[PDB]
Amino acid sequence: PSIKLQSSDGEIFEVDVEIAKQSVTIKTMLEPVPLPNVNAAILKKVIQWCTHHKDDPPTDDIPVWDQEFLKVDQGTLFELILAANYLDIKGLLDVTCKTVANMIKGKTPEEIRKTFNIFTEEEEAQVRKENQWC
Amino acid sequence: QIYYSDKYDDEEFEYRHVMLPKDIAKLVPKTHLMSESEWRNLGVWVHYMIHEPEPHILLFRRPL
Amino acid sequence: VSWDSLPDELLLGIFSCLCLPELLKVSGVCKRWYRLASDESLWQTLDLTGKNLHPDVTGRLLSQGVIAFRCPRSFMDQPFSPFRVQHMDLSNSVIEVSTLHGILSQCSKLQNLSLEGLRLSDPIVNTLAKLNLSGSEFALQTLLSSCSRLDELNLSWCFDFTEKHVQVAVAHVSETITQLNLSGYRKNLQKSDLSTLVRRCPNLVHLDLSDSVMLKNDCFQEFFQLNYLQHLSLSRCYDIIPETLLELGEIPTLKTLQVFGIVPDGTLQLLKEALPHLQINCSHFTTIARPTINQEIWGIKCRLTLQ
Amino acid sequence: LDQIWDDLRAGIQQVYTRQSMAKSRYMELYTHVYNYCVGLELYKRLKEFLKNYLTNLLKDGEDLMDESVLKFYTQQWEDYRFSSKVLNGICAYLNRHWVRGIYEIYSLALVTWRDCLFRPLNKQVTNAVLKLIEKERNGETINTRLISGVVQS
Amino acid sequence: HEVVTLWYRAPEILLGCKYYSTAVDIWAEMVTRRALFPGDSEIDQLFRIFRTLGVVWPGVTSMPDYKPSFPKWMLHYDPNKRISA
Repeated sequence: PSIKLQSSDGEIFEVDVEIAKQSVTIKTMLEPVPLPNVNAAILKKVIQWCTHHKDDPPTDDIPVWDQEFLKVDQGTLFELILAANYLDIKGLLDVTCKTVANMIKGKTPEEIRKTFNIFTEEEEAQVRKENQWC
Repeated sequence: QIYYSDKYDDEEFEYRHVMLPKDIAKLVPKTHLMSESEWRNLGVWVHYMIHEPEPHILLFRRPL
Repeated sequence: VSWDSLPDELLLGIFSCLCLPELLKVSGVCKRWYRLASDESLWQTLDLTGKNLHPDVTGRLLSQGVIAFRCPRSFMDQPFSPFRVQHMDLSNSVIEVSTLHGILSQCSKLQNLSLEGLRLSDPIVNTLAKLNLSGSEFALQTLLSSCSRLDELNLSWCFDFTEKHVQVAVAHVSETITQLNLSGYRKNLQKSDLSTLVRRCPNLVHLDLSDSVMLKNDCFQEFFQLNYLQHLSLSRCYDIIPETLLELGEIPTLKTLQVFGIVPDGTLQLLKEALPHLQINCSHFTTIARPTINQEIWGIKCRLTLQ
Repeated sequence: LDQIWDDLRAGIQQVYTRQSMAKSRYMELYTHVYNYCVGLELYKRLKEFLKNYLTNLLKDGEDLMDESVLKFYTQQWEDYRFSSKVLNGICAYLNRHWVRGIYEIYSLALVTWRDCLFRPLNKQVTNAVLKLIEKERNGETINTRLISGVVQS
Repeated sequence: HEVVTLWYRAPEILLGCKYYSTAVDIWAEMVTRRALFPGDSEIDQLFRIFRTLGVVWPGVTSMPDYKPSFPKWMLHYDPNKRISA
């Protein structure tokens, strides 16, 4: 059957039961509603990922497609992870968490802090002293 | 085969280096050291450890 | 694009897929990240073999919610709340006797630790008894009954065992023992002890009972009582019937061919004729109460492995 | 914001009463679920509200002893279970997700019903159920859901 | 790193440090002209030196063949402190 949903801006999108089976927060819905948190851009992005990734058994040990799929600016990734946490998804949440973990692998503290856009000179000496064991 | 070495040490302990044929080296595992009754195929106490860079070294222990 | 507005357990998802270099790297950015570094969920399995650190660092680590630990061949010599350590074995790293207060004195509950070849004093066993001990007798006797649920007890090559110390072997009260391995006291073990030891334990799936020299006539068939303890484990025997060892195992069920050892030439190859139904022994190696087996043993894979 | 709960409590309160409702209420409260996070002092307020509502409901349960208390008790229990199910299905994220009465909404409702049932009303409910059973066994038959509800409870 | 010679093996190679600078030149392969020289196996060659000649080596516990359970008993032991020819 065909199920429609209401976007925050006021758009209407078509969803299918098979395309939304992997979800749990909208599966209960399928079993139009206002969703201000999500927008049209993420709706098409999530729905296209679900269509191309729907049937599966129950580099970097991740699909090669995801490398070019997630190559977006930091702002969109912030919106994607916020939606994933709200939608309590598993497949998308694990992929983006792994991608973030790989991108924070072996990086200088100055570039990590600047990119993240977020305790120095009083405790840096102490933490350095008891972390040379590694 | 059995190898012999001088049982001399600076401290009160005593150790001797031993070697085994390459054919019997397959049985010896690098994970867990051998025991007293384990090493009976050679026909020659307990296997303490091995060498760091070398793959074949036996010392054995002697109790008072 | 502020990344500090997320909940802590979404951050735990990011931290669940990191190794020690980056994990200790990311600690020094902010107080929040500093606290989320040390959650019990992240530190589950931690394994450092031979990194020669002092026990203050590993005490800091036992203060950070770890559940499993496997560290052989390290150097910890120089000298808290009870902690949740179910899975921690040991291969003999050189460790100072005095500095066991910071390691073992805190925790005595749970599945407990497994030593081998470690020389230590009585009070440590006294706190432990509130479990391999390879390499006083009252503490050992108390610890034997301390863990009634545990069935596997291992001890071999004791350097302070007297003739009277072997008398407590039959005094061990345990009706649920499944596997055991005691040997090496050929000149100290009493042949009459095994007759009562067999009766005491209702069954014993594994029982080496090697290093027998006298080989008393009663012991030839006294041990063989039930069908749950059938085995042919024997080694380092001087006086024994050659090529006629099948008399002890009149009704064997499992495949056991642990008969290698000091035997005269010409009899090892002829021993196969005494057990045509069974196969020939291929390899001999003890696999009982092994601290580790090449690291996925007991389902503990160290995501925080240094290598 | 703590000031949102005092105005939004009516949405949960009207769930106990069976009538029509607006479809947007589900999303309205679901947004406030995570919008609350401050973000920890909610369990105590919910427990206090549930306890006071349950005491108020039990207060009007004395004038009925037999053939009338059974229907009333069954329908109030059904309403309470329906409200608990709605509450569990509408907010089940900021309860025990972070680290850890039981924190679960369904378990909290069950334990509150269990420790509130110890009041002397249990004896009168049991007496009514027994007398209904004997009356049924005398030869006549009547409806069964009245005590089936408390049995399933 | 690999050395075919036995009696004149580079000390850095035996210690597990593959990379070394002018270590061979600083370390008379056969001056005794007899059998008293320590000609032994890969580990026994270092064991003989340890037995013969017993802070001294800063940063010693950072090599593949630098174990912590070892016993206590122009030739320069320190690789960094080596004088060129």
